[PDB]
Amino acid sequence: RIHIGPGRAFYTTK
Amino acid sequence: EVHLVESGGGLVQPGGSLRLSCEVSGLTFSNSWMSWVRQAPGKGLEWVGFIKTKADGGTAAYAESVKGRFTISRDDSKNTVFLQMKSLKTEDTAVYYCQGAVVISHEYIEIWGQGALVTVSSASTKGPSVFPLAPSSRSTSESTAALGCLVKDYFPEPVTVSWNSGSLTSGVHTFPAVLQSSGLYSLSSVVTVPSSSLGTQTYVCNVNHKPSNTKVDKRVEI
Amino acid sequence: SVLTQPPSASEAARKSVTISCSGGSSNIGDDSVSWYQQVPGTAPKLLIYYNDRRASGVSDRFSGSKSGTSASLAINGLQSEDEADYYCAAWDDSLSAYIFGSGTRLTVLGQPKASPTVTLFPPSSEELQANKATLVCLISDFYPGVVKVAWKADGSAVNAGVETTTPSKQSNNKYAASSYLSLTSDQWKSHKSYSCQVTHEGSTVEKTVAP
Repeated sequence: RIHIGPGRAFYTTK
Repeated sequence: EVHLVESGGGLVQPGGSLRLSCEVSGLTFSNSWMSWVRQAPGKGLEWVGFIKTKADGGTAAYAESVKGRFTISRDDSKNTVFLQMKSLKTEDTAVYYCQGAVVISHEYIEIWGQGALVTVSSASTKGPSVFPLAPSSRSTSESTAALGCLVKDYFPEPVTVSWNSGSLTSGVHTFPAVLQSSGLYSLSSVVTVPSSSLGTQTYVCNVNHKPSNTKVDKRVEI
Repeated sequence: SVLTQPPSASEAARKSVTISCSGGSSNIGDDSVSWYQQVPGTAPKLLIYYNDRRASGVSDRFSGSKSGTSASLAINGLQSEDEADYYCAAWDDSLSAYIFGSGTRLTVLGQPKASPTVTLFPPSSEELQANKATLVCLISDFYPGVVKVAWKADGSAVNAGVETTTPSKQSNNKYAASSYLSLTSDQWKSHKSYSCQVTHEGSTVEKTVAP
């Protein structure tokens, strides 16, 4: 479960 | 196309409280992950915290240095995220930025607001005197003349300047402010204009200093 | 536990630079790196995210890589627009916070040298009625961004009452600055000519005003 950025957005799994 | 417009910035004494608003258009706010980063005067970037979407927790988390003094919350009705500050220190003086982020079609997008300056200090607010800088007779002899507004002795930042209610865009150079030994700021704004138009065209600079509730429109005559 | 970048970097126009970032396994190691660009004054702008993916509407002259516990931003066809501070960023696991690098000030060499233009304004009459004469010396369109300002009264050197601005960069890709001489209304009238002397590289552009 991949998070991105300062808002920690949901982006992809694995 | 996207914009993040923040506000509520200003001056507040040590111990005080303050609320920033970030208003997001051109974005489905519902599905936007909102966060705040701050930058203290002349330093690097520091994450303050974020808030999740309603479809997740709706929950916030925080940098340890503000944990429990700062609250992020959001209003999906009104497309706005809030950063409530209480118990402020001087060390909290910074430009606060919010970020909006979505993920649409396997692509990430993260837009930042222009930022809002929050000054924590026990010094007082002072609005500017606005003075018209007229050319001379020796520069009204060239083909183009420069004229301006002096924005004298104000605090805290910032000040906006436009010309003729924003319709005069060109040849407009607003300079960054100098900080005086008095702790007060001054700046100047100049517009360069065709010399034959001093007689027809009437020039008025618009100065706004929201912390002081000072909005002036000074005519620059000769 | 901090993300560390070299403070400065430098290269010539049309060439390519690399900016590095090193963290530990708990941030860069475990998650992914993003890169930001910040031109002083403006806000930061995202350039790269998830190690190597380009942000919506961004020059493909920018590219990013992640090797192990370090990370690297690269820039092609170097333009003058491109000098700014650059920050890497990642989530850290132990701290539970989004952590930003020290930041790196890129500068671009080979930029055309340009001499400053100078505008000098007398005090307004309105301001003199309050007995406070302020002299305004505006300085723009120059490069590199180092100037010295001297003020003179009747060929005598005025040192007191001067406040000069740290030079800043415009939308022009050139520098600007201001200098203010602060007088009472009767010192202003006590001399017949005042003068603003801006020196840049080794050339001095001088302007005058008189009561």
